[PDB]
Amino acid sequence: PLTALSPRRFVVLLIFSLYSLVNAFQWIQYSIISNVFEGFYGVTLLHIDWLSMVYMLAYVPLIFPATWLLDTRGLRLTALLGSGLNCLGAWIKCGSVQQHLFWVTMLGQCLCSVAQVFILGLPSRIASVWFGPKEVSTACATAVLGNQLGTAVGFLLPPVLVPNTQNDTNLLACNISTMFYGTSAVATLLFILTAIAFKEKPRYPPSQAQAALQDSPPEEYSYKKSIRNLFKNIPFVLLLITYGIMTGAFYSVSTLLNQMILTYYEGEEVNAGRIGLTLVVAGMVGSILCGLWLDYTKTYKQTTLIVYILSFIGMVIFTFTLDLRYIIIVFVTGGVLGFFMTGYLPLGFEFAVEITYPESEGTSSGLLNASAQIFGILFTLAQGKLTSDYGPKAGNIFLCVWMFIGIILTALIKSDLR
Ligand SMILES: CC(C)CCC[C@@H](C)[C@H]1CC[C@H]2[C@@H]3CC=C4C[C@@H](OC(=O)CCC(=O)O)CC[C@]4(C)[C@H]3CC[C@]12C
Ligand SMILES: CC(C)CCC[C@@H](C)[C@H]1CC[C@H]2[C@@H]3CC=C4C[C@@H](OC(=O)CCC(=O)O)CC[C@]4(C)[C@H]3CC[C@]12C
Ligand SMILES: CC(C)CCC[C@@H](C)[C@H]1CC[C@H]2[C@@H]3CC=C4C[C@@H](OC(=O)CCC(=O)O)CC[C@]4(C)[C@H]3CC[C@]12C
Ligand SMILES: C[N+](C)(C)CCO
Repeated sequence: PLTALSPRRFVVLLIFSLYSLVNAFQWIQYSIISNVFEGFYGVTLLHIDWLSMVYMLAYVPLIFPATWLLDTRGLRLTALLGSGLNCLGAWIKCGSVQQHLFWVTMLGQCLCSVAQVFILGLPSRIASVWFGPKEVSTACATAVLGNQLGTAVGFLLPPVLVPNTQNDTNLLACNISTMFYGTSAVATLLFILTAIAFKEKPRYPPSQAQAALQDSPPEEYSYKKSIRNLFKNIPFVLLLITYGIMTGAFYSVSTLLNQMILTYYEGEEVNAGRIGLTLVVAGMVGSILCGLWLDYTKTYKQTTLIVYILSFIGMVIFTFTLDLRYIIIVFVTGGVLGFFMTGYLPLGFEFAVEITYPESEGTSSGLLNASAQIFGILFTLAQGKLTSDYGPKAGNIFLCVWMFIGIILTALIKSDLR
């Protein structure tokens, strides 16, 4: 048919990549300065850990209903839901700046968590709907890098924005209010932009395949049947477990970074945020490089196993170098660990998608993300308890053992797939 490329696609790609980014920020704003919020609200570190774990807890039950809603009602409703929920959560947080109003900020974080469910799976759908065959992969990569950059900014900003001033509660409240109001204003602007500009689909089909998909009549899809068939697929299950372990380890490290660093270095919250930013940026660079390598070679199993082993080595090095009382070595080890660990996620995701070619990409993506969230919750809880009881090294060694198990599982996966 007659297919054309619409300029609005770029706007559609930009606005999403922005508000998704904001969501990622709101995920890690509390954790990076978790000590400050713990002092302000008079709560335990477990409360701040739950502020991060609410995202993971909310994603798992709502992912598949969200997928059904996206399929039935289109892209515009999902985008509006995500942006509006993020803005509402930010506004709720804005009113939670008091020593006795932790539940209000928890409600706001829950709103942002529910928003996330409408955002994570949107990249591929937007790229297919609005971009031609050559630009689909680049658009999806940019969309995911948006969330990764949001996590990096969530690492970097809060430490600078909110200094640790427990002596002066009023100054702490003022700084927290400034951060919350800035985030809420950005979220409101992004929601307004999404409402004004975001559209269901371009007037022409971006690609011949998308044109055929539009022409093809809708077909009922049974998510339960697809999930059952996927679970019958043993290599897919193994890859799911390994990817979940890796992503949960990343989530736990991100959430507990402040607790680990503050144990050995005092008054280094800004440097903790910088270390998190270095981890995320090295992860993005490694993701790009590993994507190029896999596209050039297409060796799913070999590259996956090698990257898993290197990530385990980096995690062990970080574990046994954290307490050296030198922050530069912490920077370097965090950079290497982020490189290898985060560069793995796209590789494993593509391997899982290819392994389950007959099955829909949406179901496999949702299962992978749900496994990641579950492993993140488990690792966060266990590692936080271990760090509190015995010290960061215990939880780090626990993560090392889980990464070793993940390597063993990855090696077990049997597939000649390219
Ligand atoms: C609507 C969707 C997003 C689900 C919402 C779920 C949350 C509202 C729940 C899930 C788990 C809950 C947490 C589970 C465990 C704890 C530990 C609990 O700690 C104690 O009671 C002991 C505190 C101390 O050590 O003094 C305080 C509540 C809290 C943070 C809970 C707060 C509410 C949470 C985050
Ligand atoms: C990675 C390992 C460690 C955990 C894997 C757990 C999964 C098997 C769970 C996680 C989320 C679950 C889903 C969450 C919500 C729903 C919606 C629920 O919808 C209904 O009740 C109606 C379905 C219909 O219309 O038939 C059906 C089960 C399902 C797909 C669940 C099936 C089981 C899932 C995929
Ligand atoms: C796949 C899953 C089921 C494996 C789970 C294994 C855990 C139970 C292991 C992993 C890391 C272990 C911890 C690693 C290091 C330590 C420090 C150790 O410290 C000591 O008191 C002795 C050493 C010293 O003097 O420092 C006490 C045990 C503990 C908490 C270990 C307890 C057992 C842990 C949590
Ligand atoms: C996708 N994030 C890393 C932003 C949240 C995990 O729950």
